[PDB]
Amino acid sequence: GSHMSITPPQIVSALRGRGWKASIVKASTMSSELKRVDPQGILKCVDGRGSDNTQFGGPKMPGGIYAIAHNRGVTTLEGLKDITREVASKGHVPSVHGDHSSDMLGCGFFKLWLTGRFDDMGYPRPEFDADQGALAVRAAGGVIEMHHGSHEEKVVYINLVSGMTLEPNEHDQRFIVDGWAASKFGLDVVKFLVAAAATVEMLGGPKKAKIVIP
Ligand SMILES: [Zn+2]
Repeated sequence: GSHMSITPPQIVSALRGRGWKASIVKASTMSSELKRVDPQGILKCVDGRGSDNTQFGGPKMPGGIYAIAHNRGVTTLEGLKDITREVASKGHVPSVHGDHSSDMLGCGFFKLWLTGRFDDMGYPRPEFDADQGALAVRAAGGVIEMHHGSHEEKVVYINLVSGMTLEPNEHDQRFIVDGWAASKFGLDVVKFLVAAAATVEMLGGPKKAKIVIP
């Protein structure tokens, strides 16, 4: 794994510097919501909408496992399958998702990645489309989740409490980003967080974040 080379205060700084409203929240005040990660839960997208998921308690990352492929510059189906098997071996059920309105293009993160919206940040675009990616994840043993309804996120949670997560609430929506999970998968954490912040921004999400720490 890789370590957390950026402090919560710096994260807050960075965000406010991109025009965000941000602050640090102590895990003890969210005691009732922070859930110990359940290994049978799918590692899924930050998306705040309801879905047909029945595998709760997994880590939250942009586009599900796509965040990992994205951060590492992995752009092929074979590489994506390797990541799917890697995730499953490291304690989480790998997933990606789509929705009813746009099918497999229903994951805003992937659509941004596929459409070159990360070009400016120097990211190699995927070399496959949303349909091919979803099917490759499934074929490699992962899950394809399906959301519904519209995006109504009121805030962004950047959870830095390792081994814990927050769950979606379709009636009082929020984006959830498990930053510690990036360390677990040895990702460039700073890059992972900037990418997550950018995703909210480009999707016109709320630029209000709460950084959760022990
Ligand atoms: Zn998504």
